[PDB]
Amino acid sequence: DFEEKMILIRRTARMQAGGRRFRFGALVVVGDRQGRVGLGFGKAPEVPLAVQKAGYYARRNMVEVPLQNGTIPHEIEVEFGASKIVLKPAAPGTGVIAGAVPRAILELAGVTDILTKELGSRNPINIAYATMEALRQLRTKADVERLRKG
RNA sequence: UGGAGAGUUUGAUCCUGGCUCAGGGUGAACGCUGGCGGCGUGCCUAAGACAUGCAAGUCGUGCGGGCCGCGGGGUU
Ligand SMILES: [Mg+2]
Ligand SMILES: [Mg+2]
Ligand SMILES: [Mg+2]
Ligand SMILES: [Mg+2]
Repeated sequence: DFEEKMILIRRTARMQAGGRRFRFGALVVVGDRQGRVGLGFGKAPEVPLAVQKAGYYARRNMVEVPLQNGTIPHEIEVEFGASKIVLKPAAPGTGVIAGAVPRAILELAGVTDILTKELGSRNPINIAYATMEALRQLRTKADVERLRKG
C-alpha cells in the first residue's frame, strides 16, 4: 500500500447498431513519498472498476525517484510523441509548480521543490506517460561516475 | 532563487491548429457605493480660441534732472 491519487477519468464510447456502448478510463498515480511512484491506466465497463484497475497496474509498474533535499538531481527534458515535459530542480522552499498531471505524479514521488513546463501536446494521458520516462531517466553523481569507472 | 495551465473540431481517439479564459499593468474613464489620513498624481482630445490678475527685474556706491517732504546765507 502507498498513497494513490487519481489523475483523470473519462467516458469514451463506440458504435453499434441500436446505439452507442461505453467504457470509462482511469489514469492513476501512486507513491509512498520516499522516491517511489507508479503510473497506471485503467479501462473498464464501469467507473469504480476502472479506478480499481488503475492502482493495480499502478503498483505493477513503478520507479525509483532519486530525490535529494526533496528536489531532483539534474534538469531534463523528454518528449513522448507529441507531448514534451521539462523538469528543472529548485532550491528548498519553492513549491511543486506544474499542471495537475505532472504535479500529482510529482507529489507522491516526493518532490517539494521542482520547476516544470508542459510543452507540446498537453494530452493529460500523454503528459503523464511523459513525466514518468523523465524520472525514469534521472541520475545522481553516484550512478553517473559509476558508469565512468573502467 | 526561476518556468502550472484550462475550455472548444469528433459517437469516441490521437495529432495539427485557431479562437477563448483565468494574471499582471494604466496620467484612465464608466456603473453601483462611498467614512478618515499620509504620500504621489490629475487636458493623453483642438500645437483650437481666450476676458481679468500675476508670472522680471534690479543697482543713488555709474551720471544729470522733475515732483513731494526734511535741515542750512553769499552782495546789505
Ligand atoms: Mg516530435
Ligand atoms: Mg473535422
Ligand atoms: Mg460533440
Ligand atoms: Mg496636449
